[PDB]
Amino acid sequence: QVLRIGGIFETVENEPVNVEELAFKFAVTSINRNRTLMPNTTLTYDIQRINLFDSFEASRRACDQLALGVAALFGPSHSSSVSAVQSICNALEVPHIQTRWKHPSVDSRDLFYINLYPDYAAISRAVLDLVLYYNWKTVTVVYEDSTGLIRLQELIKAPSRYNIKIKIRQLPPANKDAKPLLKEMKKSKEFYVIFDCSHETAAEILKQILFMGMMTEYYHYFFTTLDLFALDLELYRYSGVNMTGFRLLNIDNPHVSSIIEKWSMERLQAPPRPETGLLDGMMTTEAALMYDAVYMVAIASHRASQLTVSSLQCHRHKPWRLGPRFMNLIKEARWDGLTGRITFNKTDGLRKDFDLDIISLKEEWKKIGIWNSNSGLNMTDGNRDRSNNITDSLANRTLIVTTILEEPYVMYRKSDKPLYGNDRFEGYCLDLLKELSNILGFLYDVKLVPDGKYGAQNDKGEWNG
Amino acid sequence: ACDQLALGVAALFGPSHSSSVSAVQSICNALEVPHIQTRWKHPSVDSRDLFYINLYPDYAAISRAVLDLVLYYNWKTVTVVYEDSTGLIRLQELIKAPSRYNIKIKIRQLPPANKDAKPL
Repeated sequence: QVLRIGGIFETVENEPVNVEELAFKFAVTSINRNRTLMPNTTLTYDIQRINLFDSFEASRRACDQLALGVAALFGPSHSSSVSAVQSICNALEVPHIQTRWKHPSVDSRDLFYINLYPDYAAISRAVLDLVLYYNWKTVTVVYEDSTGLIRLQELIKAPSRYNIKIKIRQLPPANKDAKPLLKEMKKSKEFYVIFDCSHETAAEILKQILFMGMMTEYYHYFFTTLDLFALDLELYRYSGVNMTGFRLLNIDNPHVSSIIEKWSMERLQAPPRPETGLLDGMMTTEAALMYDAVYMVAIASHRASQLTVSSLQCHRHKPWRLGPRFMNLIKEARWDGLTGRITFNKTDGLRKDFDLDIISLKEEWKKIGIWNSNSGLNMTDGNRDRSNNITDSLANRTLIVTTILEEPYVMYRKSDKPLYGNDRFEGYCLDLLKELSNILGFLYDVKLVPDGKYGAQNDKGEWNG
Repeated sequence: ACDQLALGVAALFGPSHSSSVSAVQSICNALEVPHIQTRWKHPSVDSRDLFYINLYPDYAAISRAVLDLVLYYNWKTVTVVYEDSTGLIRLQELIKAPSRYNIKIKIRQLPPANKDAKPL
């Protein structure tokens, strides 16, 4: 016998389609190849493509699919349709699998609504733990959407029991609105900034800020994005940049590698796809967790009995027998995925026991610690803590030096020819620069003070010079 | 909704809860018929709908009103308490204000059990 699985995706159709359809096909083909899971049954599916929005058409497709009947449904990807989809699934006792976060049903939790993605409050206490490890009492966080506070709510509660002070900013829709805000960031000196935003924005956010050039060793940057590899990788700065973030995609266990590079070679064999800046060929979180959900379907399937096709109406309310048994057996589904260890609490279908590996840039990578739900911040690596005889990053910065005219420290050289460059002067200071550069390599150029004084107060509380 | 459509009316009132309001809007704009909403509904931030009739006051207006009052009374040290993260969607910009100014703002949260809020 064969198994029927149905999936509907709502996406714009005026560019090449979403890639998770291809990932789903790859997963089902791969499990069809392997007979070590289930030899007497092979997965079969009908794929349906519809334009996004217009949840009425989604209801029509749901009726068409239940006319055939399957064991689970994938999609839709918009919150509007999924409400009615879960309502009808509860009406017909059909368990539903989803691969994207939606607004949680706190008024009444549906028994049939199963999602595999780390929670926003999960990221919230994870970032609580990491900021407490870094012991900083002044940080600035900024988001772009009303759901970002759902990710950073416990950071908002942090002052209620700590001495932390928070500087929260908001990003208005469109990528042209960050230009004023970064100017105010110039006006007010802060170095501890958090960008709580989707990964699709992070590429051009980094591009813009490097266009201004605010990444220096003065600044420490952290993103709420759970994948740093997928983002554009231009950060090979010899100026020193503090970049930190999460990682959930496993890279070790060379079987996992074989999976990731077979995906990477199957992506490139197709004609190139234009992108916004994100590197194409490496795993994305949504498709990886969808792959894990396909394997959830498989592990649910091998213990289930033979499939029985059913004919029903979306306007009818007669339950179908096997829905409860697949729901119950899926409730105790346990496996190890690309995102890591998967299990479900016995009170909800939300994913649990999440893996969050912090990863930082220093190879212009390294293990520091992990976080897990059954404990706190597991500090795995204590770091090797290198110290160098000469501490400079290959001397790739022009030092800004401001000076004034005073004998014998600074004076014009005795010559009758026009003066140019950084050698229009001489003195003890220029010496100090030359031996410091020789002993500790670094670049600099001379600038004159526009004021012409050392600096003093004016009774206004503002210094000068 | 199907029963009302079969019966035939000019418009639909409610429901109070937005969970059913989303579906009501789905059917109503399926055949493009006006529907009026009673209170706040989460705006469609991916698609545009011209059938959105909400008479509930805007979050932006009340937020700018309260920032106006707090700036008028000119208190430089204030605190704010909110029932949950859902609360902050009304007062985004009150706590954005110390960007242009220097208000020392303090933030705390109400638990789901408000009958015993004596600790906080």
